[PDB]
Amino acid sequence: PKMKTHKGAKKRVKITASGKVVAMKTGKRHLNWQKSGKEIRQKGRKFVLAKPEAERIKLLLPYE
Amino acid sequence: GNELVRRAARNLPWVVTLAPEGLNVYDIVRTERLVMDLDAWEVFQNRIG
Amino acid sequence: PVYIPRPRPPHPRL
Amino acid sequence: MKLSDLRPNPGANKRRKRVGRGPGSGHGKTATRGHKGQKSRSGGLKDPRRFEGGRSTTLMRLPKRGMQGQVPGEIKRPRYQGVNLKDLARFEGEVTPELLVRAGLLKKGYRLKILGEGEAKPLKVVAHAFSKSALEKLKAAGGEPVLLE
Amino acid sequence: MRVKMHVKKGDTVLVASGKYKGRVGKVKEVLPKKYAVIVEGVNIVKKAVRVSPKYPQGGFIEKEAPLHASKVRPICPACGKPTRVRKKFLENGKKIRVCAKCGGALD
RNA sequence: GGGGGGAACCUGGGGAACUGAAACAUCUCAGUACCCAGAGGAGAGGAAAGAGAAAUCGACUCCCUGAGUAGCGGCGAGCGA
RNA sequence: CUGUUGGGAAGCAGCGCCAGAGAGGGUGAAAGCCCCGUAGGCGAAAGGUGGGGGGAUAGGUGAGGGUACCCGAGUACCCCGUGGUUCGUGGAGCCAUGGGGGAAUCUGGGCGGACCACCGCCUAAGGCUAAGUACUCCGGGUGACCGAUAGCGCACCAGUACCGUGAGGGAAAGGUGAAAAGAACCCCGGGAGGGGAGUGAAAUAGAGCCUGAAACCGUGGGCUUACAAGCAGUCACGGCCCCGAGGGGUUGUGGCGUGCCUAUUGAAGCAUGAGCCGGCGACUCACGGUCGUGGGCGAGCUUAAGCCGUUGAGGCGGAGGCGUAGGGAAACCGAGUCCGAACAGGGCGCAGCGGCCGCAAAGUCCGCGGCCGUGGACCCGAAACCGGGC
RNA sequence: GCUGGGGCUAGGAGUGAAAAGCUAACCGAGCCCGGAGAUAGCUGGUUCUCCCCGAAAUGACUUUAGGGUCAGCCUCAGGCG
RNA sequence: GGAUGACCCCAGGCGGUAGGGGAGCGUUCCCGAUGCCGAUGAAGGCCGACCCGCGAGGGCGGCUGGAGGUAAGGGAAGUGC
RNA sequence: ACCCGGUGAAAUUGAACUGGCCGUGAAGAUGCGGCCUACCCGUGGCAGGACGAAAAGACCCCGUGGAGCUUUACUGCAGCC
Ligand SMILES: [Mg+2]
Ligand SMILES: [Mg+2]
Ligand SMILES: [Mg+2]
Ligand SMILES: [Mg+2]
Ligand SMILES: [Mg+2]
Ligand SMILES: [Mg+2]
Ligand SMILES: [Mg+2]
Ligand SMILES: [Mg+2]
Ligand SMILES: [Mg+2]
Ligand SMILES: [Mg+2]
Ligand SMILES: [Mg+2]
Ligand SMILES: [Mg+2]
Ligand SMILES: [Mg+2]
Ligand SMILES: [Mg+2]
Ligand SMILES: [Mg+2]
Ligand SMILES: [Mg+2]
Ligand SMILES: [Mg+2]
Ligand SMILES: [Mg+2]
Ligand SMILES: [Mg+2]
Ligand SMILES: [Mg+2]
Ligand SMILES: [Mg+2]
Ligand SMILES: [Mg+2]
Ligand SMILES: [Mg+2]
Ligand SMILES: [Mg+2]
Ligand SMILES: [Mg+2]
Ligand SMILES: [Mg+2]
Ligand SMILES: [Mg+2]
Ligand SMILES: [Mg+2]
Ligand SMILES: [Mg+2]
Ligand SMILES: [Mg+2]
Ligand SMILES: [Mg+2]
Ligand SMILES: [Mg+2]
Ligand SMILES: [Mg+2]
Ligand SMILES: [Mg+2]
Ligand SMILES: [Mg+2]
Ligand SMILES: [Mg+2]
Ligand SMILES: [Mg+2]
Ligand SMILES: [Mg+2]
Ligand SMILES: [Mg+2]
Ligand SMILES: [Mg+2]
Ligand SMILES: [Mg+2]
Ligand SMILES: [Mg+2]
Ligand SMILES: [Mg+2]
Ligand SMILES: [Mg+2]
Ligand SMILES: [Mg+2]
Ligand SMILES: [Mg+2]
Ligand SMILES: [Mg+2]
Ligand SMILES: [Mg+2]
Ligand SMILES: [Mg+2]
Ligand SMILES: [Mg+2]
Ligand SMILES: [Mg+2]
Ligand SMILES: [Mg+2]
Ligand SMILES: [Mg+2]
Ligand SMILES: [Mg+2]
Ligand SMILES: [Mg+2]
Ligand SMILES: [Mg+2]
Ligand SMILES: [Mg+2]
Ligand SMILES: [Mg+2]
Ligand SMILES: [Mg+2]
Ligand SMILES: [Mg+2]
Ligand SMILES: [Mg+2]
Ligand SMILES: [Mg+2]
Ligand SMILES: [Mg+2]
Ligand SMILES: [Mg+2]
Ligand SMILES: [Mg+2]
Ligand SMILES: [Mg+2]
Ligand SMILES: [Mg+2]
Ligand SMILES: [Mg+2]
Ligand SMILES: [Mg+2]
Ligand SMILES: [Mg+2]
Ligand SMILES: [Mg+2]
Ligand SMILES: [Mg+2]
Ligand SMILES: [Mg+2]
Ligand SMILES: [Mg+2]
Ligand SMILES: [Mg+2]
Ligand SMILES: [Mg+2]
Ligand SMILES: [Mg+2]
Ligand SMILES: [Mg+2]
Ligand SMILES: [Mg+2]
Ligand SMILES: [Mg+2]
Ligand SMILES: [Mg+2]
Ligand SMILES: [Mg+2]
Ligand SMILES: [Mg+2]
Ligand SMILES: [Mg+2]
Ligand SMILES: [Mg+2]
Ligand SMILES: [Mg+2]
Ligand SMILES: [Mg+2]
Ligand SMILES: [Mg+2]
Ligand SMILES: [Mg+2]
Ligand SMILES: [Mg+2]
Ligand SMILES: [Mg+2]
Ligand SMILES: [Mg+2]
Ligand SMILES: [Mg+2]
Ligand SMILES: [Mg+2]
Ligand SMILES: [Mg+2]
Ligand SMILES: [Mg+2]
Ligand SMILES: [Mg+2]
Ligand SMILES: [Mg+2]
Ligand SMILES: [Mg+2]
Ligand SMILES: [Mg+2]
Ligand SMILES: [Mg+2]
Ligand SMILES: [Mg+2]
Ligand SMILES: [Mg+2]
Ligand SMILES: [Mg+2]
Ligand SMILES: [Mg+2]
Ligand SMILES: [Mg+2]
Ligand SMILES: [Mg+2]
Ligand SMILES: [Mg+2]
Ligand SMILES: [Mg+2]
Ligand SMILES: [Mg+2]
Ligand SMILES: [Mg+2]
Ligand SMILES: [Mg+2]
Ligand SMILES: [Mg+2]
Ligand SMILES: [Mg+2]
Ligand SMILES: [Mg+2]
Ligand SMILES: [Mg+2]
Ligand SMILES: [Mg+2]
Ligand SMILES: [Mg+2]
Ligand SMILES: [Mg+2]
Ligand SMILES: [Mg+2]
Ligand SMILES: [Mg+2]
Ligand SMILES: [Mg+2]
Ligand SMILES: [Mg+2]
Ligand SMILES: [Mg+2]
Ligand SMILES: [Mg+2]
Ligand SMILES: [Mg+2]
Ligand SMILES: [Mg+2]
Ligand SMILES: [Mg+2]
Ligand SMILES: [Mg+2]
Ligand SMILES: [Mg+2]
Ligand SMILES: [Mg+2]
Ligand SMILES: [Mg+2]
Ligand SMILES: [Mg+2]
Ligand SMILES: [Mg+2]
Ligand SMILES: [Mg+2]
Ligand SMILES: [Mg+2]
Ligand SMILES: [Mg+2]
Ligand SMILES: [Mg+2]
Ligand SMILES: [Mg+2]
Ligand SMILES: [Mg+2]
Ligand SMILES: [Mg+2]
Ligand SMILES: [Mg+2]
Ligand SMILES: [Mg+2]
Ligand SMILES: [Mg+2]
Ligand SMILES: [Mg+2]
Ligand SMILES: [Mg+2]
Ligand SMILES: [Mg+2]
Ligand SMILES: [Mg+2]
Ligand SMILES: [Mg+2]
Ligand SMILES: [Mg+2]
Ligand SMILES: [Mg+2]
Ligand SMILES: [Mg+2]
Ligand SMILES: [Mg+2]
Ligand SMILES: [Mg+2]
Ligand SMILES: [Mg+2]
Ligand SMILES: [Mg+2]
Ligand SMILES: [Mg+2]
Ligand SMILES: [Mg+2]
Ligand SMILES: [Mg+2]
Ligand SMILES: [Mg+2]
Ligand SMILES: [Mg+2]
Ligand SMILES: [Mg+2]
Ligand SMILES: [Mg+2]
Ligand SMILES: [Mg+2]
Ligand SMILES: [Mg+2]
Ligand SMILES: [Mg+2]
Ligand SMILES: [Mg+2]
Ligand SMILES: [Mg+2]
Ligand SMILES: [Mg+2]
Ligand SMILES: [Mg+2]
Ligand SMILES: [Mg+2]
Ligand SMILES: [Mg+2]
Ligand SMILES: [Mg+2]
Ligand SMILES: [Mg+2]
Ligand SMILES: [Mg+2]
Ligand SMILES: [Mg+2]
Ligand SMILES: [Mg+2]
Ligand SMILES: [Mg+2]
Ligand SMILES: [Mg+2]
Ligand SMILES: [Mg+2]
Ligand SMILES: [Mg+2]
Ligand SMILES: [Mg+2]
Ligand SMILES: [Mg+2]
Ligand SMILES: [Mg+2]
Ligand SMILES: [Mg+2]
Ligand SMILES: [Mg+2]
Ligand SMILES: [Mg+2]
Ligand SMILES: [Mg+2]
Ligand SMILES: [Mg+2]
Ligand SMILES: [Mg+2]
Ligand SMILES: [Mg+2]
Ligand SMILES: [Mg+2]
Ligand SMILES: [Mg+2]
Ligand SMILES: [Mg+2]
Ligand SMILES: [Mg+2]
Ligand SMILES: [Mg+2]
Ligand SMILES: [Mg+2]
Ligand SMILES: [Mg+2]
Ligand SMILES: [Mg+2]
Ligand SMILES: [Mg+2]
Ligand SMILES: [Mg+2]
Ligand SMILES: [Mg+2]
Ligand SMILES: [Mg+2]
Ligand SMILES: [Mg+2]
Ligand SMILES: [Mg+2]
Ligand SMILES: [Mg+2]
Ligand SMILES: [Mg+2]
Ligand SMILES: [Mg+2]
Ligand SMILES: [Mg+2]
Ligand SMILES: [Mg+2]
Ligand SMILES: [Mg+2]
Ligand SMILES: [Mg+2]
Ligand SMILES: [Mg+2]
Ligand SMILES: [Mg+2]
Ligand SMILES: [Mg+2]
Ligand SMILES: [Mg+2]
Ligand SMILES: [Mg+2]
Ligand SMILES: [Mg+2]
Ligand SMILES: [Mg+2]
Ligand SMILES: [Mg+2]
Ligand SMILES: [Mg+2]
Ligand SMILES: [Mg+2]
Ligand SMILES: [Mg+2]
Ligand SMILES: [Mg+2]
Ligand SMILES: [Mg+2]
Ligand SMILES: [Zn+2]
Repeated sequence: PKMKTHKGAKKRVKITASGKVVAMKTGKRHLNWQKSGKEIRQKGRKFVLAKPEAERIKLLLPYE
Repeated sequence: GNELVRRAARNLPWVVTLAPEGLNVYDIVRTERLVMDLDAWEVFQNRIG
Repeated sequence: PVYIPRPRPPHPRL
Repeated sequence: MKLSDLRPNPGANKRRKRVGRGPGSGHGKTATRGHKGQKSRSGGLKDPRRFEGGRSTTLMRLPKRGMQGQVPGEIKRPRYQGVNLKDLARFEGEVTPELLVRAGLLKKGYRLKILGEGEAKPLKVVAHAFSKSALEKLKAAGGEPVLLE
Repeated sequence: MRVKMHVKKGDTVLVASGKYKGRVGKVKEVLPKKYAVIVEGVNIVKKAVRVSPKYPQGGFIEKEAPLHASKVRPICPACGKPTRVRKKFLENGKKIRVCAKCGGALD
């Protein structure tokens, strides 16, 4: 039958107009008191996934 | 479209018979020459417009 | 042959 | 042109890759599968899009973000699809959302908004919304924006 | 329901093919289950017979072999030719076989 | 009048496990397999105490589409209007 | 219809003819015209049907004004326990209801995802209703379906023989020939079998029957071998036999030489499988995806289910899908947008070749190929777990 | 005490002077048919020919260690030069 | 070189397991086919020291066999032990 | 048991034209090397080898395989309060 969108992927990731895959930084869910402002600031930003891993995630989102 | 004329020619081994509504390319290519009503030529002129 | 004679037991190699 | 003349172009009808049919084929015995893995077996591996050998997968270590939703699901609000002026360069007279659905421009069930990219033409354009740029361009080119509802 | 026999016992038929093509003879017998007929004087064969009552001295006797009923064509008792059988109805309402060449009846 | 039978099909009452989750328990398999009762040439359903936002539609069944959408989910595997 | 080869004509030859019929199967080989059929027509006393045409019956039918009489009860409704829904306790409604409590009759009541208000929708607690839908024991039609190890387990006296206490398991086995003309009679023999005779176009087509492969067994002939060391071959030369400046068969001597497959760092290996032969035997299909590719169209491309037509004819159908705009959790903004106080900075975004026409192309549709996902998903193999039976 | 005939008790069940004995010639959970083509990261096997190229047995992570994901190393198409 | 396999010349590459890629052969079936090969002998079988092809194969001839077979060009697979 | 007459199996079996020593070899060779020995084929006997046959090693390990059994392992259910 037709494929199903993986819902972990859709809920974590976004495919950009040229086909890149972008995700929130990791590291600021907790244990943040002793972390630099530079570290909390830099991780507030999105980041492009490495190409081998992005092309895997894209196969999980066949209807975007 | 002449039912009488198709009935006359259906049995000739060298004749495929056809109504204009059924003009296909397999039967055209299957055969060496083509013969059409001017009524049916109008029908072919519509279907490729 | 629906009856198979059971195999002899192996020499104990312990 | 007779039936002995009907021919596919070169490359239209490639042959298939029959495996496990002999030494000469280059594909015999192991059927191009190599030796003795889970991947060699009928049923192969888990989904190689996700499975990473038992470790936490690269996808599941990334955090989620945003509103995912909750029962009873999507909230019905008006949806807005945009159309740039350059797209309108083909029409004369009046533009309406109804007129643009048939052009293959504005999908059904979407409110029409005109956008700036392009060049305004002296048209009557009826639409649910206009950007600041498209509005400005349109007045200047003699066209009449008509904000409907 | 029934096997269709263009020919019947007793009428004269021509054998149109085989070794005996050209022969003419009365239909001695019709075997519907085998789609065949026995024609007088046609298709003779040699049957060995054991020494027995009704056959002392033994040896061989000549019997007539069957012909596929398709190799037989009735000879029109009027015009005298072989013909296919038509079906003509009568004023009685009944239906008889009739010659195709001329219009005669064959019964 | 009933009783019993009928290859699949149908409705109701009950209702697994292997398996999948590369372990497993919630979850999956699946209201499937199967047991039972009933029905008929079909069975079910059916004429709004409906839908759900159109200041709308207008019984029910079925097909296409909506849509792998909305959602659901040890937010896992998956499930899925 | 005739002639001709032939056991046999339908083959071949000469001259015709039909065709609303040149689908197909037979007939001694290959037939429009020999047979059965086919096109096109016709047909029911009796039984079944009859959804269509007709008739009949049951049945159906207005206002204003007043009155507030009735409008489905252990029900609604609330709570407890659960089920159904995409909804797994979740903000958890709706629908159902096992337990407790327990109303009203339209100023009644339920619903629109806790709740409340407003605005609306609908009238629970009785029942019935064709069609469009599913299936295939049964009849028929048609196959880029099988052709006797295949196709149903069964082409055949098969759910049999046989196996099992039983539930249950479950086979193998088709073909003489055109016609039995199925071989009188004689000879050897107890018979079986054979040898003659005879039939047949053909009898190593003789019923233990079409074709008749291979393993395997044997008779006859050529070459060869009893001082020789071997994965059996190969290279060379010589001898002998055969076929007719060459070739084939055989092998005496000399040289060289560690089976096949599998698994392995590594096998001739004293590691695995195989007695030998014949047949069966393992990477596919569907739908989705992702590249590549042959075409069509191109800011567009494309239809699904259905409807009409055909009876191996194609057409219609634009519902919908992909694409034409991105950015943001979103409100929203938009060639920009988000973070930010910012006009800061950054993240993700945005912009053909020829001479108005031609070639091209975003895209998209179809075909094809490779690979992926869901399915048993390359084939064979457990020990086990569950259900109902015996 | 031994024995004939007639009966009853069975599958997580029976019966057992107890051996996990026996329950139709293999019982630490009978037999059949079914779920079913369970699942098998394991072993085996995988069939015509020619041509070009041609690896790896490492690193990281892994209830991972004889299995995998990514990189490394091979091959094909297109582009650069 | 000639002008885009139309053949020739010169030079270089051409061991190969896992594996990537290319080009071919053969099997069954469909169109081609109301055709054409066929009893003056179909397919199948048995020989061959002969012809073509690198090969897989294909011819041709003789014996057997006795009624089918099927081209150039394409199409689809239960396709080679 | 042996010989003659009658009837006549089996497991096993890559093929076999199947010698010794000292070496060599995946580490225990009829099969490789160098020597030595040896005319061809049996019958009755013996078991040292063919890592002889039989049984896809019970031991041992491995498998995120199974099953029985235990308990102050986890989590439930019957039962009982
Ligand atoms: Mg998730
Ligand atoms: Mg996102
Ligand atoms: Mg936080
Ligand atoms: Mg610090
Ligand atoms: Mg700081
Ligand atoms: Mg800080
Ligand atoms: Mg910040
Ligand atoms: Mg979509
Ligand atoms: Mg015709
Ligand atoms: Mg015709
Ligand atoms: Mg024709
Ligand atoms: Mg056995
Ligand atoms: Mg044994
Ligand atoms: Mg193909
Ligand atoms: Mg290929
Ligand atoms: Mg092939
Ligand atoms: Mg091969
Ligand atoms: Mg290879
Ligand atoms: Mg593969
Ligand atoms: Mg393998
Ligand atoms: Mg290996
Ligand atoms: Mg390997
Ligand atoms: Mg292997
Ligand atoms: Mg390995
Ligand atoms: Mg592998
Ligand atoms: Mg891999
Ligand atoms: Mg393999
Ligand atoms: Mg399997
Ligand atoms: Mg597997
Ligand atoms: Mg771990
Ligand atoms: Mg979160
Ligand atoms: Mg969303
Ligand atoms: Mg009468
Ligand atoms: Mg009944
Ligand atoms: Mg039910
Ligand atoms: Mg139960
Ligand atoms: Mg389970
Ligand atoms: Mg399963
Ligand atoms: Mg389990
Ligand atoms: Mg599991
Ligand atoms: Mg698992
Ligand atoms: Mg487990
Ligand atoms: Mg369920
Ligand atoms: Mg049920
Ligand atoms: Mg009943
Ligand atoms: Mg019906
Ligand atoms: Mg009904
Ligand atoms: Mg009802
Ligand atoms: Mg009502
Ligand atoms: Mg949970
Ligand atoms: Mg699920
Ligand atoms: Mg479910
Ligand atoms: Mg003659
Ligand atoms: Mg004639
Ligand atoms: Mg002629
Ligand atoms: Mg016809
Ligand atoms: Mg015909
Ligand atoms: Mg015919
Ligand atoms: Mg002919
Ligand atoms: Mg023929
Ligand atoms: Mg005919
Ligand atoms: Mg008719
Ligand atoms: Mg008729
Ligand atoms: Mg009242
Ligand atoms: Mg009421
Ligand atoms: Mg629930
Ligand atoms: Mg619930
Ligand atoms: Mg929740
Ligand atoms: Mg709920
Ligand atoms: Mg309520
Ligand atoms: Mg309720
Ligand atoms: Mg209740
Ligand atoms: Mg409740
Ligand atoms: Mg009210
Ligand atoms: Mg009220
Ligand atoms: Mg209610
Ligand atoms: Mg409410
Ligand atoms: Mg409502
Ligand atoms: Mg409502
Ligand atoms: Mg009612
Ligand atoms: Mg009903
Ligand atoms: Mg109905
Ligand atoms: Mg039928
Ligand atoms: Mg039938
Ligand atoms: Mg056939
Ligand atoms: Mg057979
Ligand atoms: Mg059979
Ligand atoms: Mg046969
Ligand atoms: Mg076979
Ligand atoms: Mg077969
Ligand atoms: Mg059979
Ligand atoms: Mg049958
Ligand atoms: Mg029998
Ligand atoms: Mg029986
Ligand atoms: Mg018995
Ligand atoms: Mg019995
Ligand atoms: Mg016969
Ligand atoms: Mg016969
Ligand atoms: Mg004959
Ligand atoms: Mg007979
Ligand atoms: Mg005598
Ligand atoms: Mg005799
Ligand atoms: Mg004799
Ligand atoms: Mg005799
Ligand atoms: Mg002859
Ligand atoms: Mg012969
Ligand atoms: Mg013969
Ligand atoms: Mg025959
Ligand atoms: Mg024979
Ligand atoms: Mg024989
Ligand atoms: Mg023979
Ligand atoms: Mg001899
Ligand atoms: Mg000597
Ligand atoms: Mg000598
Ligand atoms: Mg040697
Ligand atoms: Mg020499
Ligand atoms: Mg010579
Ligand atoms: Mg020689
Ligand atoms: Mg030699
Ligand atoms: Mg080999
Ligand atoms: Mg091994
Ligand atoms: Mg080993
Ligand atoms: Mg050896
Ligand atoms: Mg060996
Ligand atoms: Mg050996
Ligand atoms: Mg061993
Ligand atoms: Mg091994
Ligand atoms: Mg092996
Ligand atoms: Mg054996
Ligand atoms: Mg042998
Ligand atoms: Mg074989
Ligand atoms: Mg494949
Ligand atoms: Mg398939
Ligand atoms: Mg594809
Ligand atoms: Mg494509
Ligand atoms: Mg197109
Ligand atoms: Mg173009
Ligand atoms: Mg279109
Ligand atoms: Mg802000
Ligand atoms: Mg910016
Ligand atoms: Mg930028
Ligand atoms: Mg294209
Ligand atoms: Mg792939
Ligand atoms: Mg499946
Ligand atoms: Mg499969
Ligand atoms: Mg696959
Ligand atoms: Mg068992
Ligand atoms: Mg369980
Ligand atoms: Mg059970
Ligand atoms: Mg039970
Ligand atoms: Mg007693
Ligand atoms: Mg007693
Ligand atoms: Mg008793
Ligand atoms: Mg008892
Ligand atoms: Mg009992
Ligand atoms: Mg019982
Ligand atoms: Mg049990
Ligand atoms: Mg159990
Ligand atoms: Mg017990
Ligand atoms: Mg006792
Ligand atoms: Mg038993
Ligand atoms: Mg026992
Ligand atoms: Mg057990
Ligand atoms: Mg037992
Ligand atoms: Mg059963
Ligand atoms: Mg299952
Ligand atoms: Mg399976
Ligand atoms: Mg398992
Ligand atoms: Mg190389
Ligand atoms: Mg390593
Ligand atoms: Mg493993
Ligand atoms: Mg890799
Ligand atoms: Mg490199
Ligand atoms: Mg690459
Ligand atoms: Mg090269
Ligand atoms: Mg090479
Ligand atoms: Mg081929
Ligand atoms: Mg074609
Ligand atoms: Mg044809
Ligand atoms: Mg001819
Ligand atoms: Mg002849
Ligand atoms: Mg001949
Ligand atoms: Mg052939
Ligand atoms: Mg054939
Ligand atoms: Mg040949
Ligand atoms: Mg031949
Ligand atoms: Mg024929
Ligand atoms: Mg053909
Ligand atoms: Mg071809
Ligand atoms: Mg196959
Ligand atoms: Mg003696
Ligand atoms: Mg003896
Ligand atoms: Mg005897
Ligand atoms: Mg034996
Ligand atoms: Mg050998
Ligand atoms: Mg040898
Ligand atoms: Mg020797
Ligand atoms: Mg050593
Ligand atoms: Mg050494
Ligand atoms: Mg040694
Ligand atoms: Mg030796
Ligand atoms: Mg050797
Ligand atoms: Mg050597
Ligand atoms: Mg030696
Ligand atoms: Mg030596
Ligand atoms: Mg010596
Ligand atoms: Mg001896
Ligand atoms: Mg010994
Ligand atoms: Mg020994
Ligand atoms: Mg020994
Ligand atoms: Mg041994
Ligand atoms: Mg052994
Ligand atoms: Mg095994
Ligand atoms: Mg083992
Ligand atoms: Mg064992
Ligand atoms: Mg033991
Ligand atoms: Mg060990
Ligand atoms: Mg173990
Ligand atoms: Mg573990
Ligand atoms: Mg593991
Ligand atoms: Mg375990
Ligand atoms: Mg257990
Ligand atoms: Mg158990
Ligand atoms: Mg258990
Ligand atoms: Mg107690
Ligand atoms: Zn006449």
